[PDB]
Amino acid sequence: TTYADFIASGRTGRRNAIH
Amino acid sequence: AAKKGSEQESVKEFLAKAKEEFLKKWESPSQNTAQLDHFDRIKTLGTGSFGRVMLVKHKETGNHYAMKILDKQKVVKLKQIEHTLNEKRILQAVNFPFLVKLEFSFKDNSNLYMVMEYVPGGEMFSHLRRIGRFSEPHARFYAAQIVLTFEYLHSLDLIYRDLKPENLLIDQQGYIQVTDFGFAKRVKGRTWTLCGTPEYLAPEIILSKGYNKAVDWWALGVLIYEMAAGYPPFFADQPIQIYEKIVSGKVRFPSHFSSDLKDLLRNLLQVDLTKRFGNLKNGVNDIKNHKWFATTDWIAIYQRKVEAPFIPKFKGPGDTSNFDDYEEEEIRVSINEKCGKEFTEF
Ligand SMILES: Nc1nccc2c(S(=O)(=O)N3CCCNCC3)cccc12
Repeated sequence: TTYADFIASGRTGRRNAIH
Repeated sequence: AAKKGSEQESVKEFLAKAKEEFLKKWESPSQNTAQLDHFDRIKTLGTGSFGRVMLVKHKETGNHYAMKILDKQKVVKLKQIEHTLNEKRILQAVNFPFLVKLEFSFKDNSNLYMVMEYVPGGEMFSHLRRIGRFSEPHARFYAAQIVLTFEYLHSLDLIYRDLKPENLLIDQQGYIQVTDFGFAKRVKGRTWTLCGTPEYLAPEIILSKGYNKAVDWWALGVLIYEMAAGYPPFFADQPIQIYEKIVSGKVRFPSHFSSDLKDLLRNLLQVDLTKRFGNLKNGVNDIKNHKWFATTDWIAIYQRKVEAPFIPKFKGPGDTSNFDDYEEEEIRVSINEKCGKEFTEF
């Protein structure tokens, strides 16, 4: 499921800005 | 969405007075309105690339505040001088129910300090990740507050440029307070700076075009999607893969998204600027009059008269239970002034 793919991803914590 | 009737004229009049008040403060900013030993430092509430946000207690009143601390030398190394001057000049000038209130600012030899109202309910991010996703009525309630906040900011020629659940705090009434104006900018033209957060970047930022306030409306689409799905519309472990998805022009929706929600998001997550809601002839009213918002009483939201989805738990004044724990670092103030000329106007 896309949910499950998200939860196993490295992007579920707080996301830093870029610049 | 095109109709200009009595309600639209009232909005116009409100925004005209709001701009007169903003410009007075924009042209004559407050400076040096407290000092560090006016506060007892309690606990770190969050961190960022320039320093930390700390819970503090103001000694003379006993009020609690959130104190953002920026190391001037780190700001310079990250080439964020002008952005940090923007942040403070804008935050001290704005006034809107869903924007955090800056109460004091000052600087010392080492650091910049912005002391804001403490918003005890924690980040939307925390609640959203824990519960998984919000119902459409609850996502709508939060989205309506962002729509009004962007209507206000954009009318002042401000672009916000970092919408995400991490930057939205939940207050004791269950309403939103936007924080982190680190990328906010007052601009009448287009602008060009590569900034924001990967999942929320509009295609035109990624592609190094000039861009305008339409990037905030794209980011609203990302936020509504993430609130209602539990995950953002474009994600991958490597940012370049996120960017490839953003610019592709493709988006997929969960099976449970209503037909109205998908229609709104197709119009916000529109790669073509000439088609993106918020950027058309009717401006924000294409969004405010969309079917997905038909139940939204925009004035009742502004007045905070709408029952919130939830009230954050509150154990007492100065409680931080709705925030994560962070490693504490001692605040060091050098005996030599650092970067004084760069930050003279702060
Ligand atoms: N007024 C405030 N009251 C509580 C918390 C506040 C925070 S914060 O630590 O929650 N913060 C830090 C990490 C970067 N993302 C924004 C969230 C930031 C700014 C103002 C706050």
